[PDB]
Amino acid sequence: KVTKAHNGATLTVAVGELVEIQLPSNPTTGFAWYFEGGTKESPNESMFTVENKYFPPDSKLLGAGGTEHFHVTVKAAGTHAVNLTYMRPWTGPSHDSERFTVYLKAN
Amino acid sequence: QMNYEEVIKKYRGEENFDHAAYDWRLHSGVTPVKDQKNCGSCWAFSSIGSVESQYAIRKNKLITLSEQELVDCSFKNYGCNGGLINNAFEDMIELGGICPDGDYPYVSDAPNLCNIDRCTEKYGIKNYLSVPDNKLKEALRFLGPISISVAVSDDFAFYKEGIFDGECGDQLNHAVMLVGFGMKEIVNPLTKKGEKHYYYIIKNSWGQQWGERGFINIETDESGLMRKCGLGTDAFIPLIE
Repeated sequence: KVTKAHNGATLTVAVGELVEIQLPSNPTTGFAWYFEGGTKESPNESMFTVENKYFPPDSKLLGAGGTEHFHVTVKAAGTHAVNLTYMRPWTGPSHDSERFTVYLKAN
Repeated sequence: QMNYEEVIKKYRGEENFDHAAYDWRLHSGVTPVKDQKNCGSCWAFSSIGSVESQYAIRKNKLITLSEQELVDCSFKNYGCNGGLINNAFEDMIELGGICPDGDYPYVSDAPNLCNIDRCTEKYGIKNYLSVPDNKLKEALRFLGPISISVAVSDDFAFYKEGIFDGECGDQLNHAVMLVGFGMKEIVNPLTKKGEKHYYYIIKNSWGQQWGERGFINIETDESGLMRKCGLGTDAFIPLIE
């Protein structure tokens, strides 16, 4: 379903539907994708639940990046911002952190 | 081609050693922690660091060398998309050694072209040696810091201090440096007696605000045969003499 190509898009979705977000991610650099606060958990569990998974590359090189899957299920009607930042958790974000946003609109 | 048993005979002899503790940070063997940033270049940082150590140790020369040149110029490796430790050392032999990073600075994943002539004098190696996985402590003691693989998870990114207690990655994924080993006696609150807790000391390339000023302690045992997270599955040491 959702990739970096969809940054800033609004997707129309049903309450209860699973949105798979797939984002490139390299843990060998210390960076990963996080909601504000440095957590993989939903800002608001009543609006939408989030599950999370890293998948390594089929490459055996050291420093080869993989993919984070975020499985988002909408739980209430509304247009919900899912806002991620690619950052080191001990540093936090800066002006120039890579950010990903998708809006999930359920009627 | 280079035989570990033949090399160790030369550097150790019949000299015995304490398996509890030896830290190159205290014996002029470890140059400053650097930062790979957002770039899959740990293979270059690990292998360059180990060369930097040999110059400190064998030549009493503090030099900081260019990971960027290896990133740009190592055709066997894939720059910011990964590489191998042994491949890195092979390319250093082929390239005629490496520039100091003062003449060839690190620009991370910014586009950059290979230029093998940015300095008047390059720093090379003669060859590199594979360390057997059951000889890490001996190799450290007598040969120097070792470029190693480890399987890291996101728990690594949250490491602050002490002996690492997190999960392992699924697969070897990150090149680091083994710089020593240590032991801390901690009282078991049940038995009320001190117990010896052994660890390997690793230099990472995630900057000095990560972990213990850029370093991580990883559980081992007295022999050093305990290798958490596949540490030292690949283990290579460059030789400059």
